[PDB]
Amino acid sequence: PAYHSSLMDPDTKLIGNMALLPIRSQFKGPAPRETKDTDIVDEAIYYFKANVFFKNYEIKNEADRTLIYITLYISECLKKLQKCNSKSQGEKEMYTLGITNFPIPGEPGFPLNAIYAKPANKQEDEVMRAYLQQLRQETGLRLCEKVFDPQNDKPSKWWTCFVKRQFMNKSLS
Amino acid sequence: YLMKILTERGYSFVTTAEREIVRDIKEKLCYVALDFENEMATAASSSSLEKSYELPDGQVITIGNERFRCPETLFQPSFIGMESAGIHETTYNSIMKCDIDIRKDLYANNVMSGGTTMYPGIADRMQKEITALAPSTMKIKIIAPPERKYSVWIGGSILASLSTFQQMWITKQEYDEAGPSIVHRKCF
Amino acid sequence: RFRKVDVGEYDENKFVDAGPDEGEVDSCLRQGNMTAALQAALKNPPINTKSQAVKDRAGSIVLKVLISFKANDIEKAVQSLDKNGVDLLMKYIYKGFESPSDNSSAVLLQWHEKALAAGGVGSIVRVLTARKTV
Amino acid sequence: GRLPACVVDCGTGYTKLGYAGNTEPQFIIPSCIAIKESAKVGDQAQRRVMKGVDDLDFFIGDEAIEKPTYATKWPIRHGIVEDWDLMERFMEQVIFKYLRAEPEDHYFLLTEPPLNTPENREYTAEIMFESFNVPGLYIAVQAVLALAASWTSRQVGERTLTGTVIDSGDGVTHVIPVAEGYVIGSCIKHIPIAGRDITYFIQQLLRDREVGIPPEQSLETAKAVKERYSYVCPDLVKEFNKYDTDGSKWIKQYTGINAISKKEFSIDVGYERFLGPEIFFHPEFANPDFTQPISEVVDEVIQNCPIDVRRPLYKNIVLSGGSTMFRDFGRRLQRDLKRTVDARLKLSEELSGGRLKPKPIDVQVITHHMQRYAVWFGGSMLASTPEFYQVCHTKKDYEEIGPSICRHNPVFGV
Amino acid sequence: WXAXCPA
Amino acid sequence: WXAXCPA
Amino acid sequence: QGRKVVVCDNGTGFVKCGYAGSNFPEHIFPALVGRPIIRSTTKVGNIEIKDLMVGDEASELRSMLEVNYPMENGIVRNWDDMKHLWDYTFGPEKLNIDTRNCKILLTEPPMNPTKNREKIVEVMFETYQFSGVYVAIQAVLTLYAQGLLTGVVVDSGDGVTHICPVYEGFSLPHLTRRLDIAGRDITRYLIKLLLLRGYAFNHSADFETVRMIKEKLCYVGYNIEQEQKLALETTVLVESYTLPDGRIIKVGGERFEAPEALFQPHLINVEGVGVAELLFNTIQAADIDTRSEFYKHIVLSGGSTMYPGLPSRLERELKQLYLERVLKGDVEKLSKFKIRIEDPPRRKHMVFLGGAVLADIMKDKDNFWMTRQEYQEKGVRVLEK
Ligand SMILES: Nc1ncnc2c1ncn2[C@@H]1O[C@H](COP(=O)(O)OP(=O)(O)O)[C@@H](O)[C@H]1O
Ligand SMILES: Nc1ncnc2c1ncn2[C@@H]1O[C@H](COP(=O)(O)OP(=O)(O)O)[C@@H](O)[C@H]1O
Ligand SMILES: [Mg+2]
Ligand SMILES: [Mg+2]
Repeated sequence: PAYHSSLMDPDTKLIGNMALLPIRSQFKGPAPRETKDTDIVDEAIYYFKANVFFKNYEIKNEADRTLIYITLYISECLKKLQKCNSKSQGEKEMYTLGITNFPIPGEPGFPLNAIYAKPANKQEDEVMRAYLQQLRQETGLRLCEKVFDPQNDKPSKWWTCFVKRQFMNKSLS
Repeated sequence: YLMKILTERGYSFVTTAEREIVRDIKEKLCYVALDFENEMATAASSSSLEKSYELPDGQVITIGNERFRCPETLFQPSFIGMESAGIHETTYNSIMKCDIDIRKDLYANNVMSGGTTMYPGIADRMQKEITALAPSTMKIKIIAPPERKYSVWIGGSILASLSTFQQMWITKQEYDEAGPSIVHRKCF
Repeated sequence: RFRKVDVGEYDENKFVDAGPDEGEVDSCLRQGNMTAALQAALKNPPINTKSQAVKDRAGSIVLKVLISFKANDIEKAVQSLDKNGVDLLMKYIYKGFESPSDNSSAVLLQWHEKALAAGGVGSIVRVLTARKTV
Repeated sequence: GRLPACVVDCGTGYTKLGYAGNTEPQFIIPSCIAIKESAKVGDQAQRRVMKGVDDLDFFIGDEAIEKPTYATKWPIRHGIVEDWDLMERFMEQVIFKYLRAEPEDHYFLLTEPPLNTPENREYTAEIMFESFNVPGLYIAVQAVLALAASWTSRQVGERTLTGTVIDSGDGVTHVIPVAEGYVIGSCIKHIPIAGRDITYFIQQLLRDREVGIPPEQSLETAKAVKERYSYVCPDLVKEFNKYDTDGSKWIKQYTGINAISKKEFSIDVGYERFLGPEIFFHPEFANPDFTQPISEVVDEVIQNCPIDVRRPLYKNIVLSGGSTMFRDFGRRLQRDLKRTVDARLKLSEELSGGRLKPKPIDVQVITHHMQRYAVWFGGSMLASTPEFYQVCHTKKDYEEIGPSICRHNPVFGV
Repeated sequence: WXAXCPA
Repeated sequence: WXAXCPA
Repeated sequence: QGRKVVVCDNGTGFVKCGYAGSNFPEHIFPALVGRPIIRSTTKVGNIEIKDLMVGDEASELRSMLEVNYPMENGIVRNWDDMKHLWDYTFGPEKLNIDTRNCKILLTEPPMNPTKNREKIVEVMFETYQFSGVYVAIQAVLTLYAQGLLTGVVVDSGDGVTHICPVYEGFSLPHLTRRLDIAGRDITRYLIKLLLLRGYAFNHSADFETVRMIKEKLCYVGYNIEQEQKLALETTVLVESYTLPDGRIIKVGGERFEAPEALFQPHLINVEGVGVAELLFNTIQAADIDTRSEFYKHIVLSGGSTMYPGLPSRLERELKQLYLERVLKGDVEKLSKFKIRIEDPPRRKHMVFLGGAVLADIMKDKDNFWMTRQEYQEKGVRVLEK
């Protein structure tokens, strides 16, 4: 709520309802490359340590939806990564989690589906599919580089303690 | 009336504390207008008449036409809805009811007192109105001492200091024997 | 200091809206014909009279007549009466019932029980809803 | 040689105790009360009905914690009390064992939260007048006692009645302004979050972020808050990344002692060093119903009272109460209030132009001793005043009118 | 309102 | 006043 | 012109719209605005929602909305919010009217700053480009629904109360006064009190929740002493209401003292004198020939006056004032004094009736409105009064 989204210029495009904010990633998708390290995922990770505590979130701008979705997916990523053993194993788990079929907005199985829009045309469906897949892959690559530490090669308790603190009291599952 | 108009401007005051505040505001930032219509027109060009006052809380209030509007109620009682006449009209009627010969003396001498007549320019407006109403063949003079607030007290002190007045007092013995009605006959 | 005073001085009508004797009762008592004593006691009720004297006289006489009875002929005394007489009776017993002291409880309770056995709840209803000061 | 009266400040947390005309509350004990209850099943038609003298077979105070065969059952819960029989038992135990004061020849002053319903006060006064037969009684809100105690901070001789107090509590912290002795009735708000639910959140987070503690000795572990272990934080995310970056020097360690097997157990200290105390300005973390800060509540309550009193009130905010002991609390509150009030002044000036410049509103927070207890000294001065002996409700007043004499409240009137 | 009361 | 005007 | 006119009362709490010559309003909706919000406590999205939603839909779906009020006391706070509300009501699903060839009637509250009127008229002339508009006072809009040329109005509603006595038709501006009491405030107070009872409430949506509870349970008394003694000596007046979530709450004493603030503004930190006392003072301050006529004819207008028992309390208070401040307790002369409060059954909406009847006969002649042409000139405004 108080710590809402930022870095959203009006020139940013959209896909039905979401804001197609560029994300820098070595992978491929319908997104451009931004030279600056700052992006949606960086801010989401930066603010996730506090967004969970709050119990409300006003969607001041469209990027708020992106922040909500990324944090919601990060919750599941942390839940699945708590049982990790090796950095390679964690990367493998995150990759196989990114290449999945999760409830797309506008379809059943998706929380707070009322806020999000329901795509109608065919092309926007796969556009959103690819965008969300790219976001998931980037989030997985970003978590693996800080969740683990050079010593003990295990998920830090500090980063998995929030496993039970499901955002808005519920997760994708 | 000042509270009512301050409401029309956008500032609200109801309780007695704000009554004292508005009383101070009027005491500090009010004056009379020689010509009402000309002042209203100049207010239409509101770039040199508005003034600001600092409230106890720090809020600043800008007052424009209200400075010269409320005092005009004295000359125009119809603003409040009273079916009467202004001070100029009442004084003219009172002087006319007097004998013809003493009218000249009354015109030549016009003493004013009280805390409601300290507005700058009031004397000039009264003089202009009286001369306009009165025939334009004699001279009308307005005397406005700068200490009219305490004129009554000064007069009372001087009267008490008078030797001849030391016997006009009313004592307990005569009051008790006669009764409360004595004061009625004492100089009306 | 306003609402303090009542304003209930309205005009709409807030519903603005033959005594007994003693010698005959005494003669019946001394003669022993208790039924005649009770009948005389119930006769000439103060249905239309505004004075505490007749009210207290009727209450005292009916109480004294009732007290002297025994718990064998009460049923016979009640039976030899009309329904309106039973209602007037029950009203008299209720009126004298408030009278405390002098052990004027048990006999009144038995009389009330017999009246209920005969008069029924209708007597209770009539006594309760009778603005008539009897 | 008149006997002094008795001063008591009952409440949900540590109950203050002592006599009037003294500079230190001699006895400060929790509200924990023992009882010889066990496992009956018929517990809703005979709660206890202890046979013989077993009814009084219960301890009290700090000695009641270390009795592992009874039940530690707190009677109070943020002012409101469900069953007051335990309260009466505690009151008799204290007056006799600890105070040793005869009620029939002493005067008792009691303190209750402002939100206490009239029924509770009426019935407790009835209980007192019936059992203890106290000649006089008086109940008042604790804000004025705190204001009186605040004079000791500086310039006692300089009379200063205006101000406002935001007191803490085990289950309640309230806001009450004072305007030259007379408080405002409608400008009072009750905050449910207090210094207890904070510890609940601390222990809830700790039970997952760390292991190595026993279930029994949890609260003693959760009481790192009462230690130097919590600092407030002008910014939240900044310190979050500070910890997540270094995470070496800012982390502290715990070296508590087990109370059963006498085996040392240790756990590190993490984000809870600031989150707990920060919950005061972000109550939404614990209580979802009350999503409302404190400083803005202070400004709102100070902005709902006459103009002539708004100015001096901001100048006098008293730091009194246990939950307010957190460091840098005053700085945060002062800065936030100054920011909001300056913004309001600028907005007011923007609409009406002018080359003037109003003198800036001054907001100052005062730090002093007496923060842990600011009600006891107020009660002592209450008792020392002769007028107290005259205002106190008398026996005959309760004799036939009833216990309604104690029903007077500062936020009621017809 | 602007001065006095909120509105 | 008593009749006419308040005072 | 199109011979089409729509009458609206863009008040504070509720907004009513309708066409002229209509017995009852066609559409009634409240002034609710709120951006979408997700509460982590409970509940998630079920049906469709939009970024900005207002109207009746808010009254049903406030659970997931940050409901806020744009206007209070009849004064402008949020220009954009009112613009959005006007766009919504003027859209093709609420009114569906052609701005360029339509006329409207506005009823602004008496004794309000001219800035609000200037802003609203300028907005209507520029953003929507209405050919002509008008502004009227509640006095005509009320007294004109039953054929009364003289009376005193005690119009009370969301915001502030107001009074506008009229004798033989001609206005009496110097005998109108304003007080800071209304339904919203009675609400803030039902709230401090149920809080005491021990319930925690917010200021986002539960403010609308307590509306129904106040509508059903809340009532005003005849004598404060008798009712208070009854409350403290008995518990039959206890009643409850089923909350949307199924929760049950008890309210037996707080439901009675909330309306008492109207006659005792002291309860809510206001140096008021009371509605009845204010009316008596206003009547007395006037001339003499008008006092009796004002007392004989009096109206109780506004939806906030629909409380059960208000007429009895008012008449009793007025009689007490007449007894104490005039007759000094002489009850004998008090019998002949007569009062007949005018309480039409349609007290929920009477201003709309007045506007409709006005437009019925004041439509053919074009010399009544502020026509669009005059706007383009300077030295303008204050066209009529
Ligand atoms: N130095 C401290 N640091 C942190 N918390 C403290 C400190 N002292 C007291 N507290 C907290 O404040 C609470 C007691 O405040 P208090 O008002 O005296 O209880 P009560 O409401 O019964 O008077 C305790 O629960 C405690 O957790
Ligand atoms: N039955 C009622 N009981 C109490 N208050 C009511 C009732 N009906 C309306 N109100 C109050 O009156 C207020 C608005 O009344 P209303 O006069 O119709 O507004 P408007 O002046 O814009 O037409 C509402 O905010 C509401 O609080
Ligand atoms: Mg406390
Ligand atoms: Mg209306």
